[PDB]
Amino acid sequence: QIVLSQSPAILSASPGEKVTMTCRASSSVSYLHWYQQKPGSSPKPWISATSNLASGVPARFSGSGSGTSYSLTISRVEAEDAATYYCQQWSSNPLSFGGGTKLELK
Amino acid sequence: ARVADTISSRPTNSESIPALTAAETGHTSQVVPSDTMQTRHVKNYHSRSESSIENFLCRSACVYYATYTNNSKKGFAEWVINTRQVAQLRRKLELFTYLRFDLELTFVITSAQQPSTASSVDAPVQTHQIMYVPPGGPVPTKVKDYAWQTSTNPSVFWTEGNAPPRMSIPFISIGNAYSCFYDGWTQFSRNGVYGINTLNNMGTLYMRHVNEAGQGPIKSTVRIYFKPKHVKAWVPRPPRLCQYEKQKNVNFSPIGVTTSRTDIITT
Amino acid sequence: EIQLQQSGPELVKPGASVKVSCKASGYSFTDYNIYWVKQSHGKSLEWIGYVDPYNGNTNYNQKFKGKATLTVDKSSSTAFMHLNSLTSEVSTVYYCARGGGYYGGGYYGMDYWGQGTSVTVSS
Amino acid sequence: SDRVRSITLGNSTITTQECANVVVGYGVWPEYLKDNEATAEDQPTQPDVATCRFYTLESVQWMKNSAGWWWKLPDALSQMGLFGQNMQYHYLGRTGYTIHVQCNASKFHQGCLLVVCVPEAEMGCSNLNNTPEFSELSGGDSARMFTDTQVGESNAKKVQTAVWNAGMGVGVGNLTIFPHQWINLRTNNSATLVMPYINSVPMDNMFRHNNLTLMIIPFVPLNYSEGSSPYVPITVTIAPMCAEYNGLRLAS
Amino acid sequence: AQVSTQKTGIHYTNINYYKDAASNSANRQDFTQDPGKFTEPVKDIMVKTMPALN
Amino acid sequence: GLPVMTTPGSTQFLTSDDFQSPSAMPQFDVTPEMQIPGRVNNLMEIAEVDSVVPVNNTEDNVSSLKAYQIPVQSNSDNGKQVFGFPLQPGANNVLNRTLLGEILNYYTHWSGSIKLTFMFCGSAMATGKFLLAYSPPGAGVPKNRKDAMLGTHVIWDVGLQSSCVLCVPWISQTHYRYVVEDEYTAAGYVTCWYQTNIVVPADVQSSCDILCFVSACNDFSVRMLKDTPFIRQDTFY
Ligand SMILES: CCCCCCCCCCCCCCCC(=O)O
Repeated sequence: QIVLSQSPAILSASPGEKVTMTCRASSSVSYLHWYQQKPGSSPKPWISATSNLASGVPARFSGSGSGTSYSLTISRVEAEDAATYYCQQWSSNPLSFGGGTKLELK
Repeated sequence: ARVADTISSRPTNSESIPALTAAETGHTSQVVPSDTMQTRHVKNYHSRSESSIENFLCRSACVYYATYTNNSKKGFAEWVINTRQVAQLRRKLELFTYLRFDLELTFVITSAQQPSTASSVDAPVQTHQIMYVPPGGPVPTKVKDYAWQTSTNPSVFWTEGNAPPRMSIPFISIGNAYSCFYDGWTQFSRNGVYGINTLNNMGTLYMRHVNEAGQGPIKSTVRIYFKPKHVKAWVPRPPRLCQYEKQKNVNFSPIGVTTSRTDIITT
Repeated sequence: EIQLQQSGPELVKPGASVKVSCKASGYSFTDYNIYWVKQSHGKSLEWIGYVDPYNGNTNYNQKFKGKATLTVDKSSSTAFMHLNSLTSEVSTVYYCARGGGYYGGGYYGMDYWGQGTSVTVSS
Repeated sequence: SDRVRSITLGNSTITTQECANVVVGYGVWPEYLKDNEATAEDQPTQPDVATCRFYTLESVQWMKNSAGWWWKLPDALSQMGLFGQNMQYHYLGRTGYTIHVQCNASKFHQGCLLVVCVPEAEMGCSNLNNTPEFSELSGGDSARMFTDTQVGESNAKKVQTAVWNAGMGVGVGNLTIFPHQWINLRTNNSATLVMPYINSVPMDNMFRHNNLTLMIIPFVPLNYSEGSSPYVPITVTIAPMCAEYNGLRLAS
Repeated sequence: AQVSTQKTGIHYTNINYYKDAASNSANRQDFTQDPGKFTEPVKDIMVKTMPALN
Repeated sequence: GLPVMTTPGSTQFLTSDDFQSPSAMPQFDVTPEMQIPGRVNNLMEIAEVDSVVPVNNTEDNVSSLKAYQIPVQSNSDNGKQVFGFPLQPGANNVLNRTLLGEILNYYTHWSGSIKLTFMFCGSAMATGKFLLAYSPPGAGVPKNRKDAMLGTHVIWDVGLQSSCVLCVPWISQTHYRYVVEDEYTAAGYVTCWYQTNIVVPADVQSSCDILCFVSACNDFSVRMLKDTPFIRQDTFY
């Protein structure tokens, strides 16, 4: 069984800097996707298969990593992403989810 | 190397089908035009001499040009030897993956006057020096240096107004063929440099004036021409479509496969 | 456009049952799986199971094995989910998403979600 | 008959009933290193049954709007059995391969695939200044996939995966100069390639240098009418041939 | 000294003066062809008049 | 003191000569040769392999894989055309960037016959027939199946064997033709027409595709090497 240990619990940043948000798994997984949920709306498909940015996603977002350590990185924090971010795996083990790190502007 | 000639043919009606093949097998068909129509006999005296690999590659081509000023401190040129800064020669060598050839090197050195302020400037003929440093030797720092003693490195001295200098270089390599591509890194941890820059270690070419600055500055320029001899080539490779951007990698920007027309039947 | 549309929110009693819907339109219905997740009011997301509309092979989580049943109707391109033994902690919202075929072909992930029906348990 | 084959290596067997012929490299079968061309002067090891067998990679799904896949060849078998352990304890090694891509569908489906095996496929970055990261050039038994659109250049380190340029800046229809076969679902079921060892040195390190790349790209997309089975997978099996290693040391 | 063919639609002589084999002239007359390794890289050979998949 | 006399043409630098010159590294020991697979001896071997032809440019399919597919479907009118393009393997933008066309842009003259292989990438229950014609110049382009049947045509039946080869012969007044677009040495037109329909069963899609390969025959040759027009540069890299 795969447990996704998404870290930290909560993140905060002043507008116009660089942040990094990580997820580590119990073993190797085949795929990894990230979603964004503004509170009061359905989760939207953001960065998928660890690198590919979705449709309409601004180019200040990035994701990298392999093995058992993954990460997501916003280059310059704009003001329209005060939401929470979940993480999903797609291995032969059934399914899992991360835990939803929240990002609010300081 | 005469091409094959055409034999005559007759009207047929049989179970032999030379036209219907199967292209899934990865095998291009070998049908001649005398199999699908009626042809006459004709002797081809045509030849394939112009298309051989020695006749295709053994032509001189400019690789670089650098400048250096007489009336200056550290006015002298250097060049790390590679064949990837011009676009015409780089595309001709990259039709193959591994190459092996002897070189023939030729320089063309010019000069020009510079705006001094003295009265009645009249300088004698100029003499130049081109020095080749293998990787690991000493390198010059200024024009009046100890490193120009050339006790073991080869050097060429040339006076203006004569024929261009020329010499030949054998197949210098660590391996067995000049690899024009490399899918690999330089460190065992797979970090850092990636590509053909890990294999390129060939040396540096230094140039300088020999005469001192008399009464007026002189700015010279030296062009470098490469010419392969005794060429062997392995593993052909499709030609480059997009334009080149950098020297140490194969980075590009996407473009269409051809330029377009208006409709599928438009001739 | 590819759109997934669900039903309206209801309320039930403890020990009751409720059937939610997810009508899919804009594409060919039998080509992709349909995943069902739930979002609690304070917690993270959890996976219930999926269904293949071509043959009806339903797969389930180990927690929701007897308390949920998924079915499908190919003639109208809707997917149903029947919830057994509604309890106290399910003041949540239920989503439907379109997938690819589960680990043979999840490279786009879950790429089209719904609105989500929010069910409550009260007297 | 012609359409039936059987390939036996080690303790594995591959049977096919609809197939084309076998494409053999550049006309040459794989073979051990001669005593005229060797440079390392201590004795190699040749397991010859333990490593020369058929290893099956992970399957992928052929969707309708798909673009292609690629694998880097002496890296996909880096954690596969006793081929992956000899790659760690040894410093050198040369190998030829036998690749067998297999994809079946009914007489009511359409499609076409191109199965090339390119040597020295140096790929280009998305940003013009940098070079791509290692984790996006290859992956252990996982397919890295092309795209039908162009990767945005503001990303940090990515591989340019515009499919019509094949990631190397070349016309993708010209890729048939390499040894290749076609899987056509009208007439074919599988494709087989036998590749020798192609390199400019007689032996090479197997972790820092990936000297082959297997590309599978659909020229004619998958199509079917409503009522046919929509899940069509693709499976790649690779078997090393005449492998030998040299220079034993620590694990890494 | 050796005499040779002098490509035409007549002979010529040539002596080598230097001690190194990398300082000779270009070859220019090495006509050899074998396209059977690029066009037909096939294990079981196929006849032109026979059907391919039979 | 042997008396000589220096003729014109001395102390010059022609970029296509071959003279012996003194070696800069005397008594150098090169590495021994090795048997690498796949040696090229002659550039005409590269231009004799097949390459997919982008017959379907159409202003928005060039940045896609739609350029290589020819749309064929189950129509209802007879004698409908499928494609058509003039035979200029170095100037016309259909055969320009193929593997035969990219080597032809390094030379000035060409001669010989040209193969054209087709491949039906449709279903296994779709049957049809096509007419692959070729018309030498002097008239215009054929606009009906009636006018195109008078040329050099091959009627292709789609069955188990899924490929046909139309071999365009060498009919010319001169021994060679120019690679560039010259009206004096035009070569003709290549068309393709529906003979019978694409008949298909129920629950099978009616729209199919066709790929097209091009190569050269065993009597192809080139002459008078030049530069290529597909390369630009502003400064050094
Ligand atoms: C005055 C003496 C000058 C001698 C200069 C020697 C130059 C060495 C030849 C360089 C060969 C480079 C071949 C291409 C390399 C590659 O393709 O990676």
